[PDB]
Amino acid sequence: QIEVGEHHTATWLGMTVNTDTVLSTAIAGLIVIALAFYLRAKVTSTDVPGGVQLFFEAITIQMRNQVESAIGMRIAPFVLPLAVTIFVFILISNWLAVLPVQYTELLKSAAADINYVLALALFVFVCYHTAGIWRRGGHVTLLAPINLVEEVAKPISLSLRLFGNIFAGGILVALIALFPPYIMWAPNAIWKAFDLFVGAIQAFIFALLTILYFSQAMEL
Amino acid sequence: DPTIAAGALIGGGLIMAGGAIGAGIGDGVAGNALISGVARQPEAQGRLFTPFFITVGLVEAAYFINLAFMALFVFATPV
Amino acid sequence: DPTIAAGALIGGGLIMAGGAIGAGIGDGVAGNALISGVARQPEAQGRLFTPFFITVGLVEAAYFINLAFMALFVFATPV
Amino acid sequence: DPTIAAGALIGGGLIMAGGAIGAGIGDGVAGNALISGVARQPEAQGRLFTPFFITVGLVEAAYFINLAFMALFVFATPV
Amino acid sequence: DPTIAAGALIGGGLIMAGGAIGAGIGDGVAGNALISGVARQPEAQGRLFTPFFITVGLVEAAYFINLAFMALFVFATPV
Amino acid sequence: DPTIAAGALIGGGLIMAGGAIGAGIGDGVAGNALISGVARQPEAQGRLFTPFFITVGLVEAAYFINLAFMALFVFATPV
Amino acid sequence: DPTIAAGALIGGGLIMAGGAIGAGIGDGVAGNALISGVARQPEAQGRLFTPFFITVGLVEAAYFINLAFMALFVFATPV
Amino acid sequence: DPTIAAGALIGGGLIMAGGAIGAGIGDGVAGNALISGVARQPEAQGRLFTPFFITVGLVEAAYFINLAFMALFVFATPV
Amino acid sequence: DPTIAAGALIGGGLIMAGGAIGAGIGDGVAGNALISGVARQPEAQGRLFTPFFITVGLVEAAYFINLAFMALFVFATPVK
Amino acid sequence: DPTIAAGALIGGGLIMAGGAIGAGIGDGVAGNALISGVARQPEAQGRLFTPFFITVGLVEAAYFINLAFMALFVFATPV
Repeated sequence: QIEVGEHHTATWLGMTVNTDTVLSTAIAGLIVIALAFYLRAKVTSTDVPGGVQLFFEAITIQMRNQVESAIGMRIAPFVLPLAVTIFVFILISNWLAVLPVQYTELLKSAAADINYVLALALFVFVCYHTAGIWRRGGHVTLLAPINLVEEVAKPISLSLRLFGNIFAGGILVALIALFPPYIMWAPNAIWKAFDLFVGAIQAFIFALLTILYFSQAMEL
Repeated sequence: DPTIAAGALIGGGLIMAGGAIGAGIGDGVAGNALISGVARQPEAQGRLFTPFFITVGLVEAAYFINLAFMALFVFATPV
Repeated sequence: DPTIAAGALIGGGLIMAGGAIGAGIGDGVAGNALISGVARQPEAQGRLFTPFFITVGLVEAAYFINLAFMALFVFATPV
Repeated sequence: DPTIAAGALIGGGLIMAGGAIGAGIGDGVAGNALISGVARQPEAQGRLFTPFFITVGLVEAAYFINLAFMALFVFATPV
Repeated sequence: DPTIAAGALIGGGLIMAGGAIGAGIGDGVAGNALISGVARQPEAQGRLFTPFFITVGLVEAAYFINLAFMALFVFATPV
Repeated sequence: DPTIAAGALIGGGLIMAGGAIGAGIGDGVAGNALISGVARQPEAQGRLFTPFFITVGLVEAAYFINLAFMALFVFATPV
Repeated sequence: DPTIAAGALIGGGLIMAGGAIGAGIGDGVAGNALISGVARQPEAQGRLFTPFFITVGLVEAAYFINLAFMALFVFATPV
Repeated sequence: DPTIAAGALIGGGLIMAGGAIGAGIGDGVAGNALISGVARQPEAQGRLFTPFFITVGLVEAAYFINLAFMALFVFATPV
Repeated sequence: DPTIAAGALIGGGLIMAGGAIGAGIGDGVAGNALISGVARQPEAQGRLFTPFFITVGLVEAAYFINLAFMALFVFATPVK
Repeated sequence: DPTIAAGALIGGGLIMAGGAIGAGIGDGVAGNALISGVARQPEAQGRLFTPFFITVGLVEAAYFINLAFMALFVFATPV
């Protein structure tokens, strides 16, 4: 009937890799850099901005003011480009899957497999982790092992929230196909609409929690 | 084998029962603060949707993390 | 087989039990702030439906995702 | 076959258990805001029934959908 | 048939378990607003009993519908 | 007989488990308003025992109806 | 006989589980009002112990009635 | 005896599950008032510990009585 | 083995059911205070994230300690 | 033996299920008062950690006692 966690695969250096899904993260990676090309194309400084320029600007001033409170913008200006690139790359990696290719599909959100996701979890972790020791070389020791639980739990949380959330949509778009076709278009449209919203809000949460964990790493 | 298959469906049913309890109440309690803030002052929502979607993103994880483990139990049973 | 069918009915029954608990309390807790907000100020009733139907949409999403997985355990049993 | 019928009765029982929990608490929590609004200002009763019955409609829908699926499990057992 | 009889008693047990949780907490939460409303202004007692017995009516409907289905499971067992 | 005798004890146990959760939380939530009214203005005490025992009467009625059905499910097992 | 004795222990375990949930939350929710009253004004402390130990008496009665019935489902198994 | 030992462990599990739910929420709800009192009036700390420990004593009593009955079920199984 | 394996899947399922209930309600109750606070004082946000993430860290810890034992039950079943 | 082992796993599962419900809601309800105290006045932020960690200490004592008894059931089973 339905089988979760099924992808094409291959090996490139003795280690195994997926042959499927990787294309989906590549289309996303091409789309984010292609959009930027357009930004430089029609970027304005004393005139009216293009649709791509006002879009990213709106993201850039959002992420900038969020980081402002997290940590002195000067203390760590490197968090800002990381936050906007995380946001837009997760945003399109979720939205790209609004293109149904069932025939089994061809366009599946990279967030579907934990790999695309443990990355945004461990890359972000190694990022603020070093920022913490760069910066400084809790309230009650009686509870201090819970901090070690909490710092191990942060990358797990980031990972499993993004994975389980988009993976739920990855199941539900297969589940609805068992429903007769003359009716299934209605719950399919309703789910796709909700998955656009949740796909955006998931990118917003991942970017914000990234900034907030950089703040907790670099305070004092 | 059918005893393990029943244990997987009951175990996965528990995981998704507690997930929807946790998130459904958690979102009601988080949105109760949004609706009360926007009753106190309308412009609040403007700077409310950041604290609200941070809260919803922390609450909804309880349910989503559970939906990932329910799918493992039910479709790809570990034993 | 019977075992797997009994496990599917108990597992599906848990999923809809936890769904209605999350939903009925989540909507009651969200709607308490709508009733108190409209009582606080009636002219805000038109604006307050936005924070409310965002909250109810999030609460009902846990309900209808649970409804789908109950229907999958019942009608399309994964073992 | 009676192992399925037992699973249908334990299952259906779960569905209605989670229904009454979601409904009774959801209506008590919504009605607490109605009683508090009217108590503060007597003339508000006429306006507060709209936010209240909108809330109760959403809370009761999660009850009656559970009752409908319990009736399907118990009278017309789906497996 | 004893397998169905155990399933009926456990299912009927769940139906009345959830029933009393919904009823007792729903009426405690509704009655909290009545007690605090009469603490805020005494002459309100009469006015409050309409919002209150509407709320108690809805909370106890979810209880007595559960009692009716528990009785059907136990005294008139579907299978 | 032993399968039905076991199901009667598990069932009856559920009815009383839900009974005490409904009662204990319902009474605590009702009494929280009584204690708070006597903390706000103590001349209200003599009136507040009326809304309090109206509330406690409704919360306890659910518990004593559950206690009656627990006994029937066990000492007088209907199936 | 051991099927009945296991059913008796599961039941008795349910009865004290629902008991302690209703007791601990009922006492916490009652005591929250006592602590808030003595925070608001210290001179209330002498009068508030009547509303408090009335509330706690009602909450604990549901716990000890459950404990009496657990002892029955543990030492004097009725069926 | 096995079936009895399994019933004793499931029953003992229920007893300590309900125990820790009542304890953790009762203590959290009581401590919310202590923290709020010290937020409002730092001079109140010395007086608020009497209302808090009384409350926490009642919350913990239901948990430790449950712990004693869990030990009785599991080490000294009555049947 | 199947009765122990089913006991591990039901036992692990209970651990994660209680985990997500504690997490989702604990974070909803904690975030209700964050959303209220800033609503009252719009600048306090930067100061409120410390009390908020202290609280969320404790609530997440109770969930992730539970998630760990579900794995210890399901992949490494001790009494199996 | 396998029947006792399955009972030990379901028993240990219940103990940690009630542990995390009690702990997660207890800590959220305690931390809601800490966040509300820092929302009211910052000059309180240093003093509130004593009431807060008294509350979290009591709440987490119930969690870690349940973790200890789960570990006793699962690694050192009393039968």
